[PDB]
Amino acid sequence: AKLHDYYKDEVVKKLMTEFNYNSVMQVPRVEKITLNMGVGEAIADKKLLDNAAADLAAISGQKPLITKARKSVAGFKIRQGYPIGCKVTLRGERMWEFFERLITIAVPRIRDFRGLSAKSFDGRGNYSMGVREQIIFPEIDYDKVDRVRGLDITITTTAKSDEEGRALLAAFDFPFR
Amino acid sequence: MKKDIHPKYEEITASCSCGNVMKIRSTVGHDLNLDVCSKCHPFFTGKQRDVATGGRVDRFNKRFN
Amino acid sequence: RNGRDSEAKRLGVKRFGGESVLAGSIIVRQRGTKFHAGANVGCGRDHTLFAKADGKVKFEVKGPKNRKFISIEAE
Amino acid sequence: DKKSARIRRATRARRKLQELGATRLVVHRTPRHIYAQVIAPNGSEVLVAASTVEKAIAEQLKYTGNKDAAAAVGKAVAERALEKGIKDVSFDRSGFQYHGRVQALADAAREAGLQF
Amino acid sequence: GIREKIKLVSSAGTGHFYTTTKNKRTKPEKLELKKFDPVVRQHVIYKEAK
Amino acid sequence: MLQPKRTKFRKMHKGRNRGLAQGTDVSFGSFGLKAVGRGRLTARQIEAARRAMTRAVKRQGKIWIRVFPDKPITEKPLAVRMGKGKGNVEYWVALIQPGKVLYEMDGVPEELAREAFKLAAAKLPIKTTFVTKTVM
RNA sequence: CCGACUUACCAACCCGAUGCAAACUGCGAAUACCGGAGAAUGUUAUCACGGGAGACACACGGCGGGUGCUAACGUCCGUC
RNA sequence: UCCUCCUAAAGAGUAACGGAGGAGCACGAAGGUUGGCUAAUCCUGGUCGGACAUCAGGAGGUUAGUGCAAUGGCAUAAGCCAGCUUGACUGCGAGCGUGACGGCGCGAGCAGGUGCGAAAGCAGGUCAUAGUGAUCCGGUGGUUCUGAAUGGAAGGGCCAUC
RNA sequence: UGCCUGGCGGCCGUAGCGCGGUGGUCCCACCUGACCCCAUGCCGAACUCAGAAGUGAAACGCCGUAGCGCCGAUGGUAGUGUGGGGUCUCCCCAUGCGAGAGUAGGGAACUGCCAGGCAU
RNA sequence: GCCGAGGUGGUGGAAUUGGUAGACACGCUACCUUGAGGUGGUAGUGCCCAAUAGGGCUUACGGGUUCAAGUCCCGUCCUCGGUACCA
RNA sequence: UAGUCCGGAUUGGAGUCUGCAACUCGACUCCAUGAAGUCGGAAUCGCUAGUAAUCGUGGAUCAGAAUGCCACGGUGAAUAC
Repeated sequence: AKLHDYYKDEVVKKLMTEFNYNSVMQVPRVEKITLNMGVGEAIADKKLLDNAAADLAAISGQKPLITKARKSVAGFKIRQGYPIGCKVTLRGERMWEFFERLITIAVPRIRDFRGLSAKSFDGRGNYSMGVREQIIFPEIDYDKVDRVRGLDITITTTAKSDEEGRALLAAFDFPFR
Repeated sequence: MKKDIHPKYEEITASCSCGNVMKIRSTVGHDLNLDVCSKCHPFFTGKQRDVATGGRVDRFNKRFN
Repeated sequence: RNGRDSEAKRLGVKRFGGESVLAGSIIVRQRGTKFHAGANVGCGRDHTLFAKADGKVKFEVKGPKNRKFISIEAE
Repeated sequence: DKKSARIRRATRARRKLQELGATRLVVHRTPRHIYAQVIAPNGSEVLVAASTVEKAIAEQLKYTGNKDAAAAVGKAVAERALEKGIKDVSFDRSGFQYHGRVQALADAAREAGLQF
Repeated sequence: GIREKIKLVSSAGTGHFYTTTKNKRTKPEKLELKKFDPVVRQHVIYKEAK
Repeated sequence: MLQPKRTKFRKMHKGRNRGLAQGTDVSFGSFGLKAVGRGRLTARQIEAARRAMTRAVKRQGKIWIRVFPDKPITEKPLAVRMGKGKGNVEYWVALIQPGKVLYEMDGVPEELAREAFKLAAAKLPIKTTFVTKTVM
């Protein structure tokens, strides 16, 4: 909605003026945004993962997919095909509105916020931040709360470098201490 | 999207207590009244204010003449 | 502690290049597919290759993996 | 990748169709055109070919890449193949899913007189 | 070993049955298994029996 | 004594020792002790020759052993009859063909190299020679 | 709590150069085997069916091996 | 007793109280079809979460996986996932392979009746090779096939099976 | 007749990677949106539909590079069938066959059927 | 030499059905009782990281299998019981 | 009726006074913090009436430095077969 049209004017025009792009297709596009909740303590009871799924469904607009374990590990008492994590991959306009609520509303509420350090890019412009407790989104009632139950949001941009993706996310006024 | 399994996701009007109004498609079920905004936050404005980190010869002189 | 061995199960190429077969004759008994089926050759459930037509047997290398194929020319 | 993943779905059915020796009706679909070829029992030479890149088909339809153009291509390749005479043809979807446009091409080939 | 021998008996024109094996501790469920009957020459519903 | 850490099987066949050796060039060092005759060296003889050689040069220079045993050899105990299985692996040998450079040294004068290779060749069962590396 | 300073301590993975393998193989013979065509030679030397058997303790020598001690006029196989 | 590898000498086969490992099963889905997908292991980034759970990207290309030992195979996947299903069907079977034999195995096609698929097609169990015992004697079910003067029946036979 | 581009092949690395440059009138790809067909074990990412504003970025194609991968002689060597010899648990001779590795070198393919646009 | 059984805290020892072990009885340590010892009674009691919640290391050794080994498999050391005969 | 407006240890900051001097090592005040603790194992002690229990005040020592010691009052039981 808002951040899409603000992108389509200002971000493409500024990454045009300060990065040498003969074509507009070279400008990095934030493509998808996934919220992952690596619950993990549902080796004992899966009531907890069942609550965490509805917590993610309240945060985003999509019903989250439950992720079963890939290989069996006896270090953490997990079994093959045990549902141990939860995820949402949200792309398109719903991702744009989640990006609205993340920047304009959510990141002021991280409760002694000092600015997300920009060195969390992995090598090709994809960002990853970790939200430590779930109540930073105002969709949670906070009269109901049970556990802290954080998550991590990773943003996939089509940038190839860290500086191009950093300038892309900084063009949408990321905090960036 | 898969039709009925998703939660409702409606256009609401959030009421930013810094003075601002924002139409937002969300899930809260009412008109949410948030406290601080992306505007007028101390980190966003520049009022983060990390303290001096060493004012000992300042402190000695504001104590004693 | 040793001393056990199974009976040898007579695998191998039964009909070689240029041989005249009738349809239904067994050309190659094998475990995997060392040889793959080609024209007029069928692959059995234990990967036996058999003549689906009567002609002469032909061995080729084919495809991008340089694999062995068995064809039959209807003579 | 999108081009590369499709040739596997082709490669399965093409192999058994050339094993049988059947005349393969190959379809090809792009986001704005659609192609059809009637390829010989050996699989090297074609017999006929009809597409929206032909002029005389494109002179009579609005968009060259939707269902009605696919149906006109199907009836064109069916009438040309029946002027030649290829009576038993076997359709191959060439790695494309059936329902969208190659259903329309396949059906307009069938009800123009091609038995498969 | 743990598979018990059971038979599966025809419903229509029972002059015929097949015989199979079934594990009791995993599957206590019934077979119905629409197999061919040579007596009535059709595909009939068959049923689990001892 | 040299033996493989973690070999794949414990025992193996006798085999034969036909053919000529592959390691004919002296590559690592300047001088080499090369095999003239066929046979096999146990790890005990290899270490006896190595101790005699590095004692002869007074721990200067560099010594390379170029053969490793990797072949288990069994014995049957005395007053034990024929049969009842293969015998227990006792010691490891390396098979030696004619022309195999068994040892190399570099960083010594030539006469001390030759005399140390003589004093080391006295412990080995096979007939040996002194060779020098050659360019190309 | 950082973290600096080192070392005749060892060092995976990779690189460059050596070897080794019955149960390793991205290579690969000679012979042998299967089939077809031809000439010469051979007392049909070939196959099928019927009558009668004997034999089923083998030995050494060469070549390829297992075992043993690359011992045995040893033992166990393949082939002549 | 059976299976896999080596011995085994590049067709097959080939001994030893020679060298090594397994089997005496499982599964109505782990069988059939249709549609789709593609690993291991490291590196980086990220709430608890840390060598190793979940996420995202990169490298690598089958070093993975196969219900179970080893070998041969497998990308068109024989590997992984989902829809619908019972062909894990009856009578045969040209032709071969392998055994002294008893036996064991592969099989295109034909008749009947189905399942999946839009259709070409595929399916008469499973990636293949182990998971197994002859005959006699009896048990059960069906079929007038016989049935000791005759009509039944008993008892045999045949077919399925223990 | 020559360039391109697409589909089906032939062939299966002299044909694959790396590095560099180049193309958008067409063709193709990225692209745009999802009333409706259909789809997601969440998600128009994919699959699918309705399309044409931009771009050739990525992909794909073409061209140039030997840095690899790959091919690969002639000699020689190993091994070996047959017949002889020894100092015979290994070799030699007469004769027939003759590798693998390496070397000089070659090498970024070639081509058939059809369809479309271009200059002829 | 051959077969069968064992090796686990300081000790005796139960876990020998792969699902993160030492459970019980001694001994030891601390407190109480006592003028003081013993007995008795309460609480600890396999080794190192923090003062903790917890994690690392642990079944004679070494290795394999699997997601996971005290558990099944192999090799080696030590210790038991039985055999080592006919000439 | 919660580890809570109970608890008030700990620690960061700013002070005041005595004293040559408050770092080792004083007392107090303010602001902030808000630990264990939810009536206590085996055991064991004091008390017979203005007593036990509880509440405050004062003095000696002393420049400063009592939760101790010595004194003073307020309220004030239960139980003695």
